[PDB]
Amino acid sequence: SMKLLFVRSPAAEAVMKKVIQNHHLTEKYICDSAGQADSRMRKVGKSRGYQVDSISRPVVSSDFKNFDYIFAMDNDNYYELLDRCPEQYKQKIFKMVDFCTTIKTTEVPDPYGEKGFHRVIDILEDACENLIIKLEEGKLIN
Repeated sequence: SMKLLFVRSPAAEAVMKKVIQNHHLTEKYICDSAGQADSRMRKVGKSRGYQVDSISRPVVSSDFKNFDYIFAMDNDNYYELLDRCPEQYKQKIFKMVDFCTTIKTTEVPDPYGEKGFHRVIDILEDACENLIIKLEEGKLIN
């Protein structure tokens, strides 16, 4: 199993799970998140086919060892993660939006209007669809 950790991130996990299930790769990929989900995000996500239901847990050190890839939703998580990450694992850490190909964004935005919840899911659909394509081709390179 390839293990993906998302660190807005309950939404990332839910979108990525659905994308994996669409390509029938559920046996090959497990998703998790870290560091009850927003009731509005749950409603909106559900209307677009995504089951947003993660118990919000914290990133711990063993996550850097246990997961194969770790995806930050914005730039500040990204450098925070790197600053925290053992040297040997630093290559596992990616920005989510680096997988976008049609939305021209530099971070996943924090949703504040209510179109804001849709915009987060739009960005995640694009990035997650491309991320699964890349994961299937081989090592993630960036």
